[PDB]
Amino acid sequence: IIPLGSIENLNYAQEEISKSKIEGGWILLQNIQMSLSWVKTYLHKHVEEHEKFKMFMTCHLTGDKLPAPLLQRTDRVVYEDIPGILDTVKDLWGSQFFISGVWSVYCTFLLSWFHALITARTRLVPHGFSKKYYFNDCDFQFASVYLENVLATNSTNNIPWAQVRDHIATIVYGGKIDEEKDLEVVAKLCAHVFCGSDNLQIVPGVRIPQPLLQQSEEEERARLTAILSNTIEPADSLSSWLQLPRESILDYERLQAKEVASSTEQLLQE
Amino acid sequence: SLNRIKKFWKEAQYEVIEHSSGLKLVREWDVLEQACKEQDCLDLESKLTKLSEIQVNWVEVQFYWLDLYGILGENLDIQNTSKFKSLTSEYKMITTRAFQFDTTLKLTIDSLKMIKSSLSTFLERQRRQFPRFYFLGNDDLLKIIGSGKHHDQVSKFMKKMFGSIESIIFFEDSITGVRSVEGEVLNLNEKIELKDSIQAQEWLNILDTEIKLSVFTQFRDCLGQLKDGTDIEVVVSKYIFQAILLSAQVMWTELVEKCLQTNEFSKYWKEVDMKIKGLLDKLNKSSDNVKKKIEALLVEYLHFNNVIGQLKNCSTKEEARLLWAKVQKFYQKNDTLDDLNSVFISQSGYLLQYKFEYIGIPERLIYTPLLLVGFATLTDSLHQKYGGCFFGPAGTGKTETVKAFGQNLGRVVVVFNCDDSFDYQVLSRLLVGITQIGAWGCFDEFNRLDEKVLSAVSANIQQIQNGLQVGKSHITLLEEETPLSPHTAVFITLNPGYRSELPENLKKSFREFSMKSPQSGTIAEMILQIMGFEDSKSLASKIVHFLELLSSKCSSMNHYHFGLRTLKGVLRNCSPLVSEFGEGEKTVVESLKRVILPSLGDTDELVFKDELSKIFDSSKAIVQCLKDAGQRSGFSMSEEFLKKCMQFYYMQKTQQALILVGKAGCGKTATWKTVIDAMAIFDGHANVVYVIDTKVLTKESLYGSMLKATLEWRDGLFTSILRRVNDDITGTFKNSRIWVVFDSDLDPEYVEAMNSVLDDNKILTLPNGERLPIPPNFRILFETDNLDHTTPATITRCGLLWFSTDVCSISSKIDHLLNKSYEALFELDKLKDLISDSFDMASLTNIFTCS
Ligand SMILES: Nc1ncnc2c1ncn2[C@@H]1O[C@H](COP(=O)(O)OP(=O)(O)OP(=O)(O)O)[C@@H](O)[C@H]1O
Ligand SMILES: Nc1ncnc2c1ncn2[C@@H]1O[C@H](COP(=O)(O)OP(=O)(O)O)[C@@H](O)[C@H]1O
Repeated sequence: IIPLGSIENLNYAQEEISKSKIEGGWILLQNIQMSLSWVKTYLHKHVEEHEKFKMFMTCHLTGDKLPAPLLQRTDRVVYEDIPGILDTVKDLWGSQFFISGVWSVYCTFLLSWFHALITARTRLVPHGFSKKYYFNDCDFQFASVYLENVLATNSTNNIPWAQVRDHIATIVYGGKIDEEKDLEVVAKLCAHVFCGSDNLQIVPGVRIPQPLLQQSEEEERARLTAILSNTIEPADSLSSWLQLPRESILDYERLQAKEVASSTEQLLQE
Repeated sequence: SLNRIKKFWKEAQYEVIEHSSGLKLVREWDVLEQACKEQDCLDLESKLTKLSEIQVNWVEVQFYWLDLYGILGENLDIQNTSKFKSLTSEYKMITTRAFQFDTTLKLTIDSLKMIKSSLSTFLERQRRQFPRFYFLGNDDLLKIIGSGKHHDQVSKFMKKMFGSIESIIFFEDSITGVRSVEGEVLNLNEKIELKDSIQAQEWLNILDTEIKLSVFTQFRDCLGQLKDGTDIEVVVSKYIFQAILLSAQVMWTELVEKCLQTNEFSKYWKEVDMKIKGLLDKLNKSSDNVKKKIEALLVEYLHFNNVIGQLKNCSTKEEARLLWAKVQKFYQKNDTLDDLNSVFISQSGYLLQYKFEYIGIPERLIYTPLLLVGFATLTDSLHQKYGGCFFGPAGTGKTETVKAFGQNLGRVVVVFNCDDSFDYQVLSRLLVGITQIGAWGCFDEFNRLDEKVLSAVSANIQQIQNGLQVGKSHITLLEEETPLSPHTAVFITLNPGYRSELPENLKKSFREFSMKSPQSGTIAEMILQIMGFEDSKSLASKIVHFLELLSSKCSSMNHYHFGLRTLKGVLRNCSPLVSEFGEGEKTVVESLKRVILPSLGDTDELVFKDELSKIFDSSKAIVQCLKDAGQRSGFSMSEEFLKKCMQFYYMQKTQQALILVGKAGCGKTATWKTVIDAMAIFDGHANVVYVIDTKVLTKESLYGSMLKATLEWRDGLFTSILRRVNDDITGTFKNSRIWVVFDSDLDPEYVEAMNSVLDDNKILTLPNGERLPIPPNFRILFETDNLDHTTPATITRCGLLWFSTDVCSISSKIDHLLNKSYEALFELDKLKDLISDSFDMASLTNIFTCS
């Protein structure tokens, strides 16, 4: 793995591809779109014969226009992942490690679930939101740092849930929102998730109890992983895990059918 | 061919075109290079290479010797021993060469390049011993070093060097203070003794260091006075505005915490109500600078009163904590003995340190909740060593919000209001300067950049943010190991889709935000409150609702603008009319009729009048003077023409950049001519009118062109008028009005150079570098036909007047032309009478409508 970017990143990429052209290797240039001018000069000068030389690209469909001749002297593949809310919760849980007691890790756990719910709602363009938003892990990092900084000041039992909820909905997760309805639905989801009641019900299946006043962090992490493994994913996850009506997902699927069938019927004319 | 080439090579000569001794120049380079371009063949190739090197010699020696004969050969403290001997050696050698050698001219290239590198690296010694020098260009900074004993050339360049200081006061060649934008003086804690043998770095460092310690000490003693119970009215006129603001904020924060540990607010609310009422009473009789001071203090105290009143109506303690944590708080450090960071600000549980940089006395943005949310998101981004961002519709308060944040935290944000005119060099220089100083560099309209400059500046800002995040002192930038103070930051503002979003690399390290709708209700309410009106809230709601319905129910014209900038202009223009019309609804109605009415059509005007009668309730000397002036000129006063003349007079009374639009034969030239004549008769000032057509004159003739080969500058007609009116040899322009008109269309290419004039800078931008001011007596006027090819930026920065229909009837035209022809010329009386009775309108209108 080797990201592009600054001049040091470009030199590292050049050295790594030189090493793989000398003796071999498997190289993935992650997010190569961010250095488009350097790509347009360097990759053109490179491609337009050592054995066991493999390297890959990483572009974005909704990004800058790649050079046409570069796309014709390679093999283009695309990949869509599963929208597994459980799977992305597991991935984000394993990406992090944990620091202030057990309230901090409980808040990070709740934040990971909130981020997964928002990212799951992102894909449904006509009902979940009003446009194609692009959330990522940097927003999660800022939210986690804000939560840690709040919990570092007032370590008492009366956690200001309203303040962190408003800061998440307006400033953290509401920065990229331009209109009002998306802000309203993000505020509603913040109220549902960050309530911090006696027993939280993010989905009708599993419930997350709050930590008590004597738990150590290791066995609390064990308990939260155990309540993570006990969850099940029902067949109606795309409408029951995100609080969406059944008629809404029916509308989404009939619009999908309408657009694919209209595309086919336009194909059959010529 | 070979004989001609040999003759041209052996016919080397020069011409005497330079000034004084100078250097004998040579011209017609293309023919010589074409003539220049196997032993004889390689000799000819070497001769062609020598000819190209001679062309390079001539170009570089012109470019160097212009500045050399300007400053280098007549000044010594810029080269202050090694530079002395190098300069005199190159001077004598190249003077001998010009008086009368391929290796000699190659060594001349080497010596000139070494001298250029030496002077540039001397400039970098200036910019490392004092990095505020790095805002300036090479020639300007050379002039700064050369004026080391005059001690008065830094006053005019002081605004460019720092950003908020206009002039320096003096006392027997010892510094006492500096002057702000609005005449406010910044006195020092102690004067500095200006020794005879000093260089700019040392006394400028003690100058800004004493500025920092001076505002520190003034804030300390103002805090002591406020803790002693001293009232604000006596301390407003005593100390500098910055110290007063910091002391007031610190006292308010400490007292509101001491009253927030319990649950009560009525005592401090009544105290601040009495304080603001007394402050307004003191405002109502003070002078101009004191009026601005009390204006800013009353803005901040209105913010304090708003925060306290919001906190009072909280139902629970947690609601109070939520609402208080989101408000920008000011704290103090009474433990650290250092005098640089005893004060810091906090917003939503974060920590940023104050800078002790003077802001002057600027206008303060009205504290609206949207501005507080913007401050919160910027301090959230700056807590994590990231950069803030802004994107949304145009004219929604982004650059002003950034400047407000810079003024609160106490640093002059260097606004890079960029367009197509700027190149890479100035942006890179100002970015590295912002890096080294620790002053925030904001970008305005980042989408306006061209593709390659946008990509490269994106790379530069990405590198500087990466260096900020990892916290390394040295970051590779502009092919140099530029140090980075850990207090610098970068800002950005966008308007996408009009181009693009942020690039992906910048999207990785930035936080987006949108402020599409400014809260105009609270801004208008508090601007009416500071303006002194009896009913601020009702008038503010009425004017905002009226403007909204006007924007909804008018024609979709490109020249219309009813956002927030126009409302701010309305409220900043009310007060001179308030001073004679009093305070009330009538004066704001008259202001609306004075600045928004003339830009409408006819159906738009009837809609405007109907709505003004709906929501709102509703000078003879100038009129009589105008009537007499027109009667002398031979015109006739129709009601529409007299009305439009009246709006034009009342519109030029305040603004100084008026444009006129209308069809052919509408009567705009007559309108401004008779208004100028009335002005000359009434005010007693002489009036002179200059007529320019901006299309038949090219840009190289309107402004002038630099010679790419002759190295000479020609003043254009507009520029020649500016120099001959600025010099004022005859002294007439002191007591006379100047009026230049632009009787042509509006070419965008011909107004991009005018953009400096149409802004409030009142300066001329030129490829040369010399700047001459625009006097308030200078009045630019326009005479156009249509607004199809004009940007919506220029229609807002300057006033617009619309001519809906013909100013006069037909018989007025017959009478005026009859009088003009008679002026060109008992028989006359009867001939005029028979001409008049032959001109029967009863049949004339019939034949005109039948023709
Ligand atoms: N009160 C009046 N009585 C008679 N003629 C008038 C009167 N006011 C204006 N005019 C006529 O207006 C003419 C000038 O009008 P206008 O301002 O449109 O001229 P212009 O500079 O040529 O305009 P444009 O360039 O837009 O065609 C004069 O020649 C004059 O005959
Ligand atoms: N307190 C305030 N809040 C919001 N906007 C304000 C405030 N005070 C003044 N303004 C207006 O906001 C405008 C700033 O617009 P700006 O963001 O610079 O637009 P653009 O970015 O398109 O140039 C100013 O012209 C000013 O009239």
